[PDB]
Amino acid sequence: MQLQLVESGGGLVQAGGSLRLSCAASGRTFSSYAMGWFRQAPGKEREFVAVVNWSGRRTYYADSVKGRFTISRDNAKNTVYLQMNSLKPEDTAVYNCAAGKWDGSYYGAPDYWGQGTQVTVSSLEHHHHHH
Repeated sequence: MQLQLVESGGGLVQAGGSLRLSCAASGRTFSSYAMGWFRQAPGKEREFVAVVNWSGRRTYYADSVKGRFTISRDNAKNTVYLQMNSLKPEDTAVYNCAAGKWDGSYYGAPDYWGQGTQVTVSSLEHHHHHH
């Protein structure tokens, strides 16, 4: 059998806003795996955004999204969540949940990967203030 990841909770929100993401995990026991959120859309491949172990014992964050992103997961209810806070206009991308063996090598080739959840962050900070 395979590990089925179903991404959801994707939507549009303004720059400086926040959005909660979801991921329904089925197939293989994700409690035997570590899963990470990767993204792509503006000239991008699946880039390291965040990674979490099933326990929540280890959380890893990329400098682009660090301090303002957080991962969570209910192992009993088999559902993962991604708390996006203070979304910069650059974060407009489809986020794919990708699980398997985490090693150390930064060559981003996962064992399992999902469909992808399209999130948008409304650009233009707008504040001219004064000239």
